[PDB]
Amino acid sequence: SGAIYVGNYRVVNRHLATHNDWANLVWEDSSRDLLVSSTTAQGCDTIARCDCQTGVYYCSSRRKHYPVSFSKPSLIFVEASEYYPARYQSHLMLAVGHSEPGDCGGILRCQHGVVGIVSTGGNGLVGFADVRDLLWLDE
Ligand SMILES: NC(=O)[C@H]1CCCN(C(=O)[C@H]2CCc3snnc32)C1
Ligand SMILES: [Zn+2]
Repeated sequence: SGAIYVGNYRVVNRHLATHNDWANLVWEDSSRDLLVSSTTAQGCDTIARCDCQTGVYYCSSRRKHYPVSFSKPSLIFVEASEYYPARYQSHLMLAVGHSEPGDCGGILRCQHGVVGIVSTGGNGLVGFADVRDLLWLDE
């Protein structure tokens, strides 16, 4: 589990969104595994607006932040699970790292701010849904 809290927005994995998220919906995209809802309180996270391919992510199944190198946001094939049919997820970045079911929502960050959230795992790989192109999160 986990979210990004920027401005009056809450960014979560679409597959983990709650009823309150759906009832206060701003934007959602199943192909990216992202959903954004509105919040009453202002958040403290800032979004990175950069070209980094190195950063650090939080892994809840290890209680640890790991440094990683990650690929550029791309259209990647993700294996069928109980949340999605085998398919192509867009704006996804891959790294080598531990990610097990329960780790989605952990933040990936660089020196500029939040880059994205854990969206996939398995095989010693971790996939991150990028948010750096969502410029409207800053307004
Ligand atoms: N964004 C997605 O399509 C994810 C939906 C939630 C489930 N996804 C995963 O990657 C899960 C299922 C297989 C394993 S092993 N460690 N994590 C996972 C895929
Ligand atoms: Zn950066």
